[PDB]
Amino acid sequence: FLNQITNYAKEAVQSAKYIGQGLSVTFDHMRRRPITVQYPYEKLIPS
Amino acid sequence: VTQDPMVTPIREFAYLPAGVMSGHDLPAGAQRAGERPEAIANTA
Amino acid sequence: PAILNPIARPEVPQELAENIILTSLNDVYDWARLSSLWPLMYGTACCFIEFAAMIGSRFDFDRFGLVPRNSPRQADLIITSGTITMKMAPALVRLYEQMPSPKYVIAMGACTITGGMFSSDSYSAVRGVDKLIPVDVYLPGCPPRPEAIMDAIVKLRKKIANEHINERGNLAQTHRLFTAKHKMKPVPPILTGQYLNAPSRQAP
Amino acid sequence: MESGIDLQGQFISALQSLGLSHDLAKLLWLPLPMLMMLIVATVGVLVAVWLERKISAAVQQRIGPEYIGPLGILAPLADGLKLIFKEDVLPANSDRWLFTLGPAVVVIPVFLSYIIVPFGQNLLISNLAMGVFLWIALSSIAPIGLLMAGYASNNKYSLLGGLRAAAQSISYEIPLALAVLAVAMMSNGLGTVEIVEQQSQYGILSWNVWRQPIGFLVFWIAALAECERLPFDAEEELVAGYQTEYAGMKFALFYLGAYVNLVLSALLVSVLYFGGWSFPIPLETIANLLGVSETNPFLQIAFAVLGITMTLIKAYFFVFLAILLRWTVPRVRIDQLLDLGWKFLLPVGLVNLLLTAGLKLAFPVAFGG
Amino acid sequence: GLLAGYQFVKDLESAGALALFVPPEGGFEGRYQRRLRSKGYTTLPMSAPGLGDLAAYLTQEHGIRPAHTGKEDIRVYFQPPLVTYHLENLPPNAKGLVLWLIDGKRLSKQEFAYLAQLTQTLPKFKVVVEVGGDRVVRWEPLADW
Amino acid sequence: MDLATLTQTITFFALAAAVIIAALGVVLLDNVVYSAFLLGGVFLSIAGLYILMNADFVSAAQILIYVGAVNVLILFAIMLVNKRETYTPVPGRWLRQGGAAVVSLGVFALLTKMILQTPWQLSSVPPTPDSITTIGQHFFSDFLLPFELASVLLLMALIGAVVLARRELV
Amino acid sequence: PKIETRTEPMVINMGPHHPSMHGVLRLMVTLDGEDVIDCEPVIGYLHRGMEKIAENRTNIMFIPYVSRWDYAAGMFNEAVTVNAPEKLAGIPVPKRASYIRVIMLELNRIANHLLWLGPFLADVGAQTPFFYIFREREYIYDLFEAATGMRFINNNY
Amino acid sequence: VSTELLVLGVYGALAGLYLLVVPAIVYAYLNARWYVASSFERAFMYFLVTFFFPGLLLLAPFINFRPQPRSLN
Amino acid sequence: VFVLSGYEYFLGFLIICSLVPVLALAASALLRPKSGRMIRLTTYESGMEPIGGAWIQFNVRYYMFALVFVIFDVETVFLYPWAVAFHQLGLLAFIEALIFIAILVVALVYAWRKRALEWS
Amino acid sequence: MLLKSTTRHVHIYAGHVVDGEVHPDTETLTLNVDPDNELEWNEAALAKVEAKFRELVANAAGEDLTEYNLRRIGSDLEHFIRSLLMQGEIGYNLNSRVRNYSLGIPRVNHS
Ligand code: SF4
Repeated sequence: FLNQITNYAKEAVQSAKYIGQGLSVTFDHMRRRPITVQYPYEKLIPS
Repeated sequence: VTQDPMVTPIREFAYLPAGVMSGHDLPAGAQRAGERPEAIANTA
Repeated sequence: PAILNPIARPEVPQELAENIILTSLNDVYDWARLSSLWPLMYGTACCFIEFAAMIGSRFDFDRFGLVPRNSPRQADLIITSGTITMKMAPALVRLYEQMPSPKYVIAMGACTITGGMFSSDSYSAVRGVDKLIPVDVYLPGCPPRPEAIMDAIVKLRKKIANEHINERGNLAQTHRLFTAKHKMKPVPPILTGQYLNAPSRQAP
Repeated sequence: MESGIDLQGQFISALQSLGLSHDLAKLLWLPLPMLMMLIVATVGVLVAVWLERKISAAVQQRIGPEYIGPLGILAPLADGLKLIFKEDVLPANSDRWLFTLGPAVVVIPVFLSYIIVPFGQNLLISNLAMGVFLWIALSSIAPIGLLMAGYASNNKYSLLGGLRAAAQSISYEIPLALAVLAVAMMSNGLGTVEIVEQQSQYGILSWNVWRQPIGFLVFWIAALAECERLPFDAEEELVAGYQTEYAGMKFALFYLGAYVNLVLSALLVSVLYFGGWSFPIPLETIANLLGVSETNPFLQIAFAVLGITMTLIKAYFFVFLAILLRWTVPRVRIDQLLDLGWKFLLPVGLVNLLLTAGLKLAFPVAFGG
Repeated sequence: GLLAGYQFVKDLESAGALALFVPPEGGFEGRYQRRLRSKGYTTLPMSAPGLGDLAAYLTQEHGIRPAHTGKEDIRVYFQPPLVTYHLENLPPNAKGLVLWLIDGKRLSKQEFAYLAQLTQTLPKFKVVVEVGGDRVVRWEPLADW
Repeated sequence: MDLATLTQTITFFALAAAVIIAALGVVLLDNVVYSAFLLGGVFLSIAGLYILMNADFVSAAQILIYVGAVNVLILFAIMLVNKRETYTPVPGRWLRQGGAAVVSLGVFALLTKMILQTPWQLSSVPPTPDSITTIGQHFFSDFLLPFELASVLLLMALIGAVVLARRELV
Repeated sequence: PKIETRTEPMVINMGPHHPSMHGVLRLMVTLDGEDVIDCEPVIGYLHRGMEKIAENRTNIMFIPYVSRWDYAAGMFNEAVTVNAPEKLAGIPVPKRASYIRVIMLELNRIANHLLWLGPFLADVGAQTPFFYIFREREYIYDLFEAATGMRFINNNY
Repeated sequence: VSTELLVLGVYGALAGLYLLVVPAIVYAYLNARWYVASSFERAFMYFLVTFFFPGLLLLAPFINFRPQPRSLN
Repeated sequence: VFVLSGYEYFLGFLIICSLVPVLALAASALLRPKSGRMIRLTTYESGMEPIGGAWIQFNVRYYMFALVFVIFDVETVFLYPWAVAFHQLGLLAFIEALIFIAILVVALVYAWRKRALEWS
Repeated sequence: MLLKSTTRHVHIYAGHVVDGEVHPDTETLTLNVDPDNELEWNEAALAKVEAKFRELVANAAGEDLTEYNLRRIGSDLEHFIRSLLMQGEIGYNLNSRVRNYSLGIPRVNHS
């Protein structure tokens, strides 16, 4: 009865693919321009 | 804030024109959203 | 007396550091404590959310050097970000006393400068955090916007760069220790931790 | 040198030219590679703190610790120096011997394990025939400084945090040992020079990550739970974390020991499962294509710098992968990480050891000798 | 990184009132305040926009009139003149008193001229008004403005 | 004793003094956590002693098991039974302690007599530096039956120590 | 090191210094092995007395006070504090004022759920979009700053 | 010229490159393209900070990466 | 006769790596505030007094995890000389080590099935 | 549970200090006049504050040992310390690191 061994490896490889996908999409966050309003040289105008 | 010669001043969100979310990519002082009440009086 | 709350004349105290090597090491010491400045993750009220708006991405907290700490033992700074009540005041003095000695306080918002809008008709609000703690920089604004908080941090850095390394000794406590015997009756601990297991929730 | 380049031999020969003994010249040579490796570990902890505060900022669309140097380069150094300046606290009935020794016991063997790491062939402190096994044995001393730092504080939630960190830190010693055991099978030894030398034959095809695809994963996940990182570490577990009573240089010892363990574990992923210093093309192939001998001193210098760059490329890549995976993965609580240590990484390490023994017995030319 | 000597105290003793130009990111000019304090001076770091009518606040008595929060009366508090009270409550062999104003911006030219003339008239009193801005810490005398 | 044998003798006497001092601290200390940490000190100095007499795998095994696993288990159980017991001294403490001291000193005097009296058959051939390869050849040779019986010993020890240290709330 | 090890249930404090965005409350829980047996929440570390302050404040000068109860959606507090003398005196509101009120209150509901959502994902273990939630909350802040003058709380709107 | 002296000369040249020259080139590359860089280029320049880090630490108190004063015109 | 090669650096690097926290703490203790005529000595307890008795609960999970660590740590140290001396040993030593590994795999199944690998 | 009243310039700490630890005692309570040195504290006014504190803790006999009564004793001692500072018997420190005048600015007596 190997119904819980293959399910175990399936859960492991689904978590591995989830970690690989989340690692690919957190690597697409570094390419975005930072939204930091750099205060002493970029004082944001009040309304 | 706009008259200090060490600051690049940034309009926050409600003064960025009509499609802009962050005021960092602003090219040269583009205005708030669009027309003002001295325009529809000339339009209609 | 002709001066009501007078200042006092010092004992002519001067370090007179004519050395340029120890002056540069003092510069390194002040720059190192200046550019690290790890604050305590301390909240308690409205102002903390603006403090949290510094830790986010739009205004950057880290780009002056300061990362928030959970324990006060690793905390270099405390930004008192909200109203200090009569219940919160001994807890605040305790978590200030649990910090290492080169520590700095910023009275953030009107609730810690003077107890701003609770300075009139409140019975349980400490009117100013300087009734409890020695304060370095005061920060107005009821919700001071995060540019004002990292302006208070800039003025705190200007304060830190002045500190002399031979002047360590102002970091003392200077015990007085007057002990008196008293005749008050001890009461039991009213708040123990028994809420649902107390034998009054089960039946009227 | 003329015949080659041997700074040990040239130093001992030029120090015997003053009128010293031979053993005294060897004794005066002795602190120099150790001082060089401590310099490498110190620049490694500064690089690790800088990369941690800059890649975490670049993920969250922020700018890192600016205004401390040109970039944030002097940001770790000030974070070192400030912790030298802060006072002691001694939490209210603390042991005052075990309290100061806890950080020392938890960071001394991690520093001592830098004998094992090579930056090139004989570019290390010692070969040490039981190399990676001694690294595992020395890394097993960490949940004694953890329990020492937990006990010697008079408060709870740090004793609880100390027992929690010690139960985490022993749950991943055995999958680490099994994943190193597979490489020690494939390398016929435990010295890291011999471990890299069995991979620096065909450049990139003889690397151990292609022959241990799951052993590399077991070692990487188990080494990311020995360094107290990622999911295996925003309210704390209970209220406190075994170092909430450490203030100045002792918290600095904890803080630098974590990143020194991270840099050492990344270096050992680079050494064990990748080439420790090997270019993806074998170096003697380029030496015979150039026609110049592999013993003349300028090719010696060029190949040594190239091996140092390859070591630092792979160590940087795994430090980068740890700083990415700190913000990639969800933070798991203590029971899920202990189930990952005992119920997942230990059976995968055991079945990896069994299948690599079957592969070495069946196909011995591909897996060692 | 810019090992600064004690030239700053010499420019302070020369000009009497110098305008500082500090980088706006924080504490890179307080090394000069500590150099100035190490030579025997007493620095009095206070914020300039909180002062009003520096002829009255610095050397005159001025009624403060603190905040009654709807409870007390007007209750005028007569603060002593800051420069002369901090100069008389000083050691007699000290080098002098220095007013370290940390916001030289949002002040007028008239107050700058008054601060320079005030440092010129009474003997041991120097101001280091921080008008801010510049990329490095650089100072001018308060002569033209 | 130029520099190498001098360093070996200095290291041997330093580690021997460390074993003796830390083992006395394991016995003769009131705080049991100090004994539980000085036990790891004993094991580390004994591993250095094994390094001195050409046993590097056995020294690494000594660090990995005794420091890494046995001392950690002892510290865990010490924190588990950590209380504030009084330990009132019994009036017959002489009959235990003086008898124990004279028995230990008698066994030490007897063992020192037979150690300094026996003509040990010292070898002149240098030992092998490759210890772990000969130990691995020994495990599937002469020492194969203890190697297989140690697995059954470990399985039984795990079974019994899971059974006896359990709660059976049914 | 006077921490003994008993067999009775312990007590975890979780006191008023919360090292996250959890407010100021004590959470003295017992939790014998892991099961939380009892839980006494201690309340009142921010009790400043708005109910006694209100009896000495005109409604035009209590509107700056009412942002400080639910200080993530501040105008919701004004949405009752204005509506309480509105329905005694029977003062009608315009339709445009009512729609502006609906827009401000629904933006405040979005901002309140965002400030709940940040710490909730940080406590559940996600902890990646904590820094990405404050960006849209800053968008709502800059929307409130144009109309009301201030950000999320101190509106006299 | 002696070949030992030329080996020490290329050692001194490599030390002057690793500590002074290419860290200055890396600093001149980082006030340059940093936002125009991709994710892989950001990883490459973070490697350039990682590898030449003692030279960046030596050159750190002498570079002035502050924004220039504005024109107001 | 001491024939081990590479341990003349191990003793010196142990000495210097033991001195680097000692030198770090001594350089900290030289330049530091010597201060505090009142209570440095307070426990944290999340901002206030020690609440709820100075004890933790007896939980045998700390024993069980260290116990299974002892068992499989002994397993791995037996498996190390089998692993490094594998190229000099045939299929029979692989079968004998397979018997060893299989008995301790049954030990792991026992430690898993009985609730000994649990929460902490 | 340690009973205390910690504000600025007084710390009550119902209990006795041993080495750097205050152990919670029932029938005593300590006093830590100015633990941060905003004031100068010559020995005459220090003895005055000590005598006022002993009078205050004698007049507080028979009440509970709650933190409310300790805070009342500390607040009355705070008002006495501020009255001594206002009379001119106590000066501000001026060697401190903060200098924020937590008990009022200096001011002349009448005008
Ligand atoms: S000052 Fe205003 S925003 Fe800050 S805590 Fe007080 S009431 Fe809230």
